[PDB]
Amino acid sequence: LKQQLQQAEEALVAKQEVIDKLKEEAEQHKIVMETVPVLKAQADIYKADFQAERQAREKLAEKKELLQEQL
Amino acid sequence: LQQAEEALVAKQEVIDKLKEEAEQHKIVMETVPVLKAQADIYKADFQAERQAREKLAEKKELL
Repeated sequence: LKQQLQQAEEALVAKQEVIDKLKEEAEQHKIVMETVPVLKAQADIYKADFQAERQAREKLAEKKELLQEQL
Repeated sequence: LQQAEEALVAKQEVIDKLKEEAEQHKIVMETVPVLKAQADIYKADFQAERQAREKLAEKKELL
């Protein structure tokens, strides 16, 4: 008469291993979707730093290509 | 068997919660690597210009 509280007890602890499998394996999935907002801010400032360098060479290509016209 | 058969029906819920809620968290993570390749190319495009904007500020002394 003990083939159920002996059957379920091994399955009730075999499930605590999957609510544990997915428990911590979910705090993993968190730390990642938390690098997306920052990973965008990085792309943004670099895109921005870059455009400042794009235009900071198109203003130093006018006052330089010119001096090779008057020498 | 009545506090257990109430957990192989109860803990089959939280494993379905953390089942779906996890397929969700998988879609974002898909993009993360592309989001890195963007940061990388911009960091690099910027570094290209950062340096080119310098080698071109090298010929301001001569002219």
